[PDB]
Amino acid sequence: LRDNIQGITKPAIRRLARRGGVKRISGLIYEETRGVLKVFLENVIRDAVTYTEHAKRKTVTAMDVVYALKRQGRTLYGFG
Amino acid sequence: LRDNIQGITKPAIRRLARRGGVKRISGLIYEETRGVLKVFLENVIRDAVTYTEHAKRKTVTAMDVVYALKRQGRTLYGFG
Amino acid sequence: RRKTRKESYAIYVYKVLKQVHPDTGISSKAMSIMNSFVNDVFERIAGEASRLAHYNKRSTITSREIQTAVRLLLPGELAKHAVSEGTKAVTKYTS
Amino acid sequence: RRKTRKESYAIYVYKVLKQVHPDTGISSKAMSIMNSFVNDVFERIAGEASRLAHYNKRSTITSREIQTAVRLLLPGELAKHAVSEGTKAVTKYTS
Amino acid sequence: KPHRYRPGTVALREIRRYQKSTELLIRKLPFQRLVREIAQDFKTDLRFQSSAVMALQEASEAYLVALFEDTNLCAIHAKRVTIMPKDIQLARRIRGER
Amino acid sequence: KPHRYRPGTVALREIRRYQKSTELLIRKLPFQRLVREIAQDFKTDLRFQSSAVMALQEASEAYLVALFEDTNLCAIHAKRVTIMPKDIQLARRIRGER
Amino acid sequence: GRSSRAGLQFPVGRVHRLLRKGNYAERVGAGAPVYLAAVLEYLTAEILELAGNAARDNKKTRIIPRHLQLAVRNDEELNKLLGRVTIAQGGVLPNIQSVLLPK
Amino acid sequence: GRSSRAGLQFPVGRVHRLLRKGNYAERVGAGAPVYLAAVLEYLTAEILELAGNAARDNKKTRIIPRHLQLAVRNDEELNKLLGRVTIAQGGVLPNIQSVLLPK
DNA sequence: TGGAGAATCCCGGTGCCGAGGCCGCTCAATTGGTCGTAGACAGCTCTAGCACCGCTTAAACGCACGTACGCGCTGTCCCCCGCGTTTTAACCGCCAAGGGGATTACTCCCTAGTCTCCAGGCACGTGTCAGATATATACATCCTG
DNA sequence: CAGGATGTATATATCTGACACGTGCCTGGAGACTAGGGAGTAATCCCCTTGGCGGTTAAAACGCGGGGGACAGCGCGTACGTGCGTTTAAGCGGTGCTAGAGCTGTCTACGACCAATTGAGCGGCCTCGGCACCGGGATTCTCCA
Repeated sequence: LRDNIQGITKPAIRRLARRGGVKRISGLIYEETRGVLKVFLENVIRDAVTYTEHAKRKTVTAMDVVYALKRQGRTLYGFG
Repeated sequence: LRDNIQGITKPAIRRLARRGGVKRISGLIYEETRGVLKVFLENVIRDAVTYTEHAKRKTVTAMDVVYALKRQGRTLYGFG
Repeated sequence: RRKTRKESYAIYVYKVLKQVHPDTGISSKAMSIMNSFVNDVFERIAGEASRLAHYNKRSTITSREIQTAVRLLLPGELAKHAVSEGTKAVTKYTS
Repeated sequence: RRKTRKESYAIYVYKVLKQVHPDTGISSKAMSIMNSFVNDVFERIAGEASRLAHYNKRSTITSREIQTAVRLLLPGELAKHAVSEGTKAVTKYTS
Repeated sequence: KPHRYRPGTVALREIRRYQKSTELLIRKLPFQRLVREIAQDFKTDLRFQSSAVMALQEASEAYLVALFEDTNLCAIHAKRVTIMPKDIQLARRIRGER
Repeated sequence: KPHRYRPGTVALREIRRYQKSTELLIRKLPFQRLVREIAQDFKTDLRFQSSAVMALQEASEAYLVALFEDTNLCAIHAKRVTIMPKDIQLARRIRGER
Repeated sequence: GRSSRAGLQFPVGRVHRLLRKGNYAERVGAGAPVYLAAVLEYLTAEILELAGNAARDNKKTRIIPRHLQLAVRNDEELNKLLGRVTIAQGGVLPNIQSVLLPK
Repeated sequence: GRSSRAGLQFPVGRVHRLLRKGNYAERVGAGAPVYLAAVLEYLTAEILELAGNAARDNKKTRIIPRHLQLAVRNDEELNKLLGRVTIAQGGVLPNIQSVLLPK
């Protein structure tokens, strides 16, 4: 795959800002938000793939993601 | 003892702000800073006293303070 | 055949729910969230009692370590009512 | 008489310092900070390796768990050079 | 004259809509493609469970919503109602992520 | 007219002086009295080591300095150079303490 | 059983097994799984009571994750316990700042 | 000894004893303390070399806590490792914002 | 201030799939002894913490003066919002392989446990030199003319 | 731009206490041996992930008018910085007293462990009703004359 960071669209970032309570949104917010989300997902997916390849699996399970989040102080309830 | 929070004087708060890189300080900063320091010290001394009276001691050692800071994510190196 | 004997906390959380709100039920996603919550605060109280046993050169987790871990981890009047509940349960268990 | 037999890390940190900087010494407060640093990094890597062994339902901490804990905990190229140093030491040790 | 809402009413309307909903606000397939593109730089030919990408999407949207909730406070602190990239950078460096 | 420095130069001089030093910037006995007064509310007739109060003072001054850095960033964000209680309250709400 | 000897709904024996097999200490006392099961039952009863109240306020007889999120983010003690926790499909609290409202 | 069989300066046997008596798992492999002592010795050597360079730039021959603090905060990876860590008698990094400097 | 219009809320009606209860079974919890070490408790010693006191002096406090910065106001313009129209790709339902997760069986090697010994590391002394401080001197910078 | 004043970096003496090293000793680490069970590996099954396809349709993209908000300039006053003189506790050293921390020894209750048993809890399945959705009216909020 190549360049699916533009798959995080402008109305999706606007919906996340509306849930965040934001009334007015500058036009440069979208590339900043895409970079922030890419950095967060790189850190979590890196830890989840480390947890996965320790278990000698090829499948990233939901428990690997929950543990990868748990070791960033971002505990996630609902997936075991 | 009563009302020792005024022992954290205005020049001491100004020195801590100078170390923090602050050039100009409002006059209402000192009561807000004294309240913030009292809240921090209450949470740390409460945890250190809990660690102390678990050990059936009467003296709060530096190790109890180091553990009480370590369990809040403000790990302190230098005292064991 | 059958897969595997996944232990969880779902039936105890359901008994607790049925004794607090006798006509309110729960969803499967909410039951998974409550199971994750019980495992989370179990691992917090146990990992604080383990540290309290390690700091005092002890090798036993007792109800005094669990009580100190509850007073360290729970905020405010949670650590007052949970300590009272646990002390009451240990007292009536030893009888 | 003597009081008690404290297992610090000070002589090993001093050997490491004498091998990276043969003319530089170290103060007692800085030696206490380096001892606290080594204990902290030790109990973080050991806690993460314990947690990895508990996740995969294993009973043994091996060098594979310690290597995965180092890759999880250390940032960037710290985790690239520390895995190389540990693998080199384990390869030397089993010879 | 055709009816036309003033700028800010519909924004508040969708604040009240999306702060009442529980759904996922990003489309599922673009986020899944983004996850697999990011994971291609760590190990080739990876598979994901259906709940792993859902867990990543729940965590990512909670992260971004809780960062916009702080960005909005940084915008209101500067006596604005628009959020700006300097507000995001301020929130991220006050939280301790830069 | 005698010599007189302009407002802001000696402030920068103190910034360079105290960002170069390592001393404790609170006095020892008022801080120790404050610690014993706070500890009176949790247990009566307590007792402190000499090193425990120094570890509390080190941690407290590091906490307040690392809060004043964030407060300075919040003040600079609003295009000011004075820090205000609204900057402290914003910095603590973004860090996640209230 | 030990769950009914202590007057509890949570499994004292299973908590005892998880403590003995969780690598927590070299030995585990007798009253420690009883205390920990009682604390877990109290902490479950609080979040379930607040979630059932928040479910009844939305005229529903079943707890969804939204009611759990509302229960924990309104309650101050549970919000300090669960500050760094994301509840999946929980949403956020309805909260608009005062400067964003019409004048 | 095992410290010299592996080529290390850190005690493989003491790390083995702390892993056995530290309540981490039910068994401890033989290459785990070798690996952990090597990682600890590397991570000690890195912070000590940066602290010795910071001491030499201050024209001192002894490391004080100021040089350790400068070493750990002037480096991106050690600051990411030690972000939530206070070093006692360490001070801060010299940093003035550009808005506070005069025209 | 009030009427038009758009939006949201409520109120009944239908379908559906997920919660809730039952059933069979198996494996983990319980019970009963037996043992052996952890820890509770008594006792004793010695460290270190608390309290007081005198003296020096550095920091805190209070006040005066002035400046420069916070804040409010005004103007401008441009950028973001609301909305309509066209397009695109998400989504849902369906289908088909097949990769790999998950479980079982079995063998064997690696680690716990025990015992014996000895040397590595720790506490305690001890000398000496790196830094702290005092003091004079030289360069850098700030400020007002 | 120029010079005076102020502060800070720099070089030299000198003095002290802390650090680097030496010494005895003891206890914890290493070596050797044995037993057993965890895990590595092979083999099989079947779940569930990936890929593809086609119709729906809702969301996304794009363009456009306009208004309101961001930002920059300007002015005013007040509050905070700087500095000076007076005051007040902090800091340091010196001493004394005793509470309690820390260590040792003894004993016993308590938890680990092992074997037998059974019922509590878990997977599967089955049913029905809470809720998601749909259509229609009712209230509520906003906006422009």
